[PDB]
Amino acid sequence: SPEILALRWKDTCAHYSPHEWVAARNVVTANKAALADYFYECMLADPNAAFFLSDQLVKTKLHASMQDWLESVYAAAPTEEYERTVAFQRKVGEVHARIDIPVHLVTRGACALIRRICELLDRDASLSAAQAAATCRYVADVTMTAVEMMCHAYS
Amino acid sequence: SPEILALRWKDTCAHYSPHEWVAARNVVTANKAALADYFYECMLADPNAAFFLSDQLVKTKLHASMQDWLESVYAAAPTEEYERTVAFQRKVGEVHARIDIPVHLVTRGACALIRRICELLDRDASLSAAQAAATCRYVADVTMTAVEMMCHAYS
Ligand code: HEM
Ligand code: HEM
Ligand SMILES: [C-]#N
Ligand SMILES: [C-]#N
Repeated sequence: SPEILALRWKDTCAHYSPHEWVAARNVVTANKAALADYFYECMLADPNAAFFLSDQLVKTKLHASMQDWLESVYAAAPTEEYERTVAFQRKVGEVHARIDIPVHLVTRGACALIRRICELLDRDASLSAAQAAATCRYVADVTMTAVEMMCHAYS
Repeated sequence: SPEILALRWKDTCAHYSPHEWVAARNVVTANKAALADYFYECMLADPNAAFFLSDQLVKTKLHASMQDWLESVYAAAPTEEYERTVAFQRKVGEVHARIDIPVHLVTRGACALIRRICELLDRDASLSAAQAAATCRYVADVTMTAVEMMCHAYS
């Protein structure tokens, strides 16, 4: 049930302060196109992943949907839209399961996004050392939570 | 093939310097029992996960195997034992797939370990701010890589 899954999201985010939620959301919104670019560079360059993707599908649909996915993940806690976000993650998971996207590639995708966001946070001059470190831990937690809910469809 | 998967591990780690490999491996070896404790606290407390675990199995087998798993992951790059590590990850994945461990719980497990290791690195006074930040990015990369190879069994 989405109401149950919303608690898991809420609890995970409640480990951090709104300052981490905002620092993460700002770096993601300012770089969402560049994050989509990096995601599809990594996937299209591997033939095992490129097997499931066309250049047309990524150009006209997925590049934009990835940006929307990122905005949704980092908006959930600040806008208190937990139930709606987990419901969306659930449906995204159902799409991947239906067409047999290997789960190991989804985890690699999450890994690539966590890496690039945390690299961008390290460069963010507006944040202190402790602020950035807290934000990077939150990025890993919230991205992994999103991907966990995407992976419910595989069981 | 493990030789192919070893390249993926090598490439992922080659993004960082030996200083990140060593800082990560030291915090993990010094806290491996405490990391196992946190892992099994999180799993045994959730009834959906506790469904697949007995207190006896964790006490007498898995608590020790989790410590061994952690040591293996953070030894691979420093000891250049890439092929052996990926081969071990592959077999660990086969165990979980055989007994239908939900993949979403494995990702949650990886998330819990990444969080606690990065929290311990933040507290490590022997590291500078940039050193810790680089090490935390490596922890997320290498843990996620290990879990990716565990998840090959699910496809
Ligand atoms: C964490 C990683 C991923 C995220 C966040 C993600 C995100 C999404 C989203 C939001 C959609 C919905 C698009 C639409 O149907 O409206 C989607 C669909 C899709 N994804 Fe992913 N995805 C991920 C991993 C992957 C991987 C690894 C592959 C393949 C190698 C893949 C291939 C696809 C395909 C083929 C569709 C269906 C597009 C269409 O036919 O509608 N995705 N993904
Ligand atoms: C990233 C997460 C995980 C890691 C690193 C991990 C590690 C391992 C390792 C190294 C083994 C081999 C033990 C042995 O057979 O020699 C194992 C087996 C096993 N794991 Fe996990 N595991 C993870 C996730 C999970 C989850 C989420 C569950 C269940 C909720 C689970 C339940 C089991 C069970 C039941 C066995 C078989 C024990 C026995 O019958 O031999 N594991 N795991
Ligand atoms: C999904 N790209
Ligand atoms: C596997 N505990």
